[PDB]
Amino acid sequence: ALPTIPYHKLADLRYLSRGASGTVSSARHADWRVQVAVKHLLREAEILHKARFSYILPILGICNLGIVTEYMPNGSLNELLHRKTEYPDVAWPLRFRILHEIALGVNYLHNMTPPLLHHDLKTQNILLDNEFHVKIADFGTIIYMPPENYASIKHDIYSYAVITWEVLSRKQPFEDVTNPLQIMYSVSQGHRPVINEESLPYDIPHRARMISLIESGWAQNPDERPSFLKCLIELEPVLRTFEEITFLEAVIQLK
Amino acid sequence: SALPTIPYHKLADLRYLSRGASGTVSSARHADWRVQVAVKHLRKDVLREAEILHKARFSYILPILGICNEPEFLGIVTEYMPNGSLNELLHRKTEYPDVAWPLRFRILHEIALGVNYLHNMTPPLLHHDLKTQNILLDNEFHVKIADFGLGGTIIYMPPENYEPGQKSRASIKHDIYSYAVITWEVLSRKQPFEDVTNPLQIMYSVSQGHRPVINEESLPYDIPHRARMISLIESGWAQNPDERPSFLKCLIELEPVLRTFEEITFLEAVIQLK
Ligand SMILES: CS(=O)(=O)c1cccc(Nc2nccc(-c3sc(N4CCOCC4)nc3-c3cccc(NS(=O)(=O)c4c(F)cccc4F)c3)n2)c1
Ligand SMILES: CS(=O)(=O)c1cccc(Nc2nccc(-c3sc(N4CCOCC4)nc3-c3cccc(NS(=O)(=O)c4c(F)cccc4F)c3)n2)c1
Repeated sequence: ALPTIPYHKLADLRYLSRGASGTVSSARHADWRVQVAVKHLLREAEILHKARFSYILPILGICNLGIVTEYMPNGSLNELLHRKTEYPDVAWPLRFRILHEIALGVNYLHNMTPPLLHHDLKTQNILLDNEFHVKIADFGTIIYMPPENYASIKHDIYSYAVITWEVLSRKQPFEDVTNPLQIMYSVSQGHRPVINEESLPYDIPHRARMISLIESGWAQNPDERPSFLKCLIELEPVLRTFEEITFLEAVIQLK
Repeated sequence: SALPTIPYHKLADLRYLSRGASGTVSSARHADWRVQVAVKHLRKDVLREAEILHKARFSYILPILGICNEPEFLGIVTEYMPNGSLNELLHRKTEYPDVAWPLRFRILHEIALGVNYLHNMTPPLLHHDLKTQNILLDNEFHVKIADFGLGGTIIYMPPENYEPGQKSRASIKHDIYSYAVITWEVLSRKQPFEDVTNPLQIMYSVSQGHRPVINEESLPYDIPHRARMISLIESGWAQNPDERPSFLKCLIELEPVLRTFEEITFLEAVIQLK
């Protein structure tokens, strides 16, 4: 049973971001005494109360039309990666925890009955909680879209491989390509964000393995791309090489 | 709004945590989800209780991840809280010599935010067994309330519940009494009614009017906002249920005390435990 929130309970309302999916605004719940987020514009809402896991954005209720969720104080992964002035240093332990937690969230979705596929994964909708843990949300840009999409369980892995490339480089994929149709043409032809020392330096922990994960993930042939299970099996040994305190020290470095 | 069914064999690396009245608690890993979980080993009565608790969608309430519906055993699968309970933080002074005031106040504010949410549900969800053993701590030491009262300690029980019935079990002012004892225990790192040898003796002292010692040895003068804290404690552990405040009035009181602490001080407090 999904609770019903009356619009008058959502005080201090302030727009966060717009979008085709709906307009998103922050607000403070008068009775709960916490910040929430509301998305203006019912059957799919219950389908998203079934999508309940540690790395999926938690839905708190329904406005009778808006969807109330938790407020992610640290915005999106896009901001963290590309606001190099606010964040000049983003340590590897945290970048690897983000990548691990994205794969966990997507894997849970794919493991539902029926398998729920996101099909719109992008750094913009990889949200960050107060401790910089990932919450997947938002079930214009094409840099994350597989070429065959210009209905497939191999869509999200393509998006994931691009996001991984971006997390590890802090570069905008197809940086020098202004026209999105020119990106779409280079991708249809099997060209991908560049892998070299300028984009992906040698100082990256487990560099070779990450490269092979990225390259297999963004493969032209959908069937040659891994499942999130194979991809999580590859990631588990990498994450084990980081001591718990290094993630905490990585976050404190951002504050 | 569906609660998934988890096949017991999908749970790898099972390891015993604690045996309690409610059942046995173990830490496992879901082979499909690739995450550690906690499984509480305890049919139609249980699936209804699980859905009642499944309604609680709040940051400071322990999330239920699924039910283990085996013909042999019946289990509840929740998120695994890696830092155990508030009790271990408070009393394992060897493992945790220093527990900074910002973390202590963050814990109390989240306990109060958790309970208030439950009391605000329709119909209200009353805990009625709040104790420091069932306030669990996540990886970043944020609170998750667990072990709802559908051989344990009496030290958080209001005197009027001692001989229970219709009024005591439907009482709103039970949870706030337990909160005042937790608050007192949090600021002191002292076992309430430590000196008293018998839990039965504790029961007499309380029913008469005695409470754990609000002095200098227990509560130092260095305690931030010592005044408003001692006020709140005393008000919440009042003999007259009517004289106890709501969790909302308790939050309103707490909020400015929390604004006093800079964000980074909570992070520093955690690095200090770890
Ligand atoms: C400027 S920003 O928008 O990046 C930003 C800055 C600072 C803070 C936040 N905080 C925040 N907190 C909670 C949610 C959100 C956002 S941001 C966003 N934007 C989306 C597009 O890119 C810009 C960010 N979409 C949401 C959002 C809000 C509610 C629901 C959903 N997605 S969903 O509809 O699929 C959904 C449910 F309805 C229910 C349960 C889970 C679930 F995923 C998203 N942002 C934000
Ligand atoms: C030694 S310890 O048990 O304190 C310990 C040490 C290290 C780690 C953990 N981790 C952990 N993680 C999650 C839950 C739990 C515990 S500890 C505990 N103990 C009982 C109290 O005494 C201490 C140990 N009870 C639980 C517990 C497990 C599942 C459910 C519940 N509560 S509930 O059944 O009321 C329930 C639901 F069924 C569904 C949703 C919410 C909900 F609360 C509790 N422990 C633990």
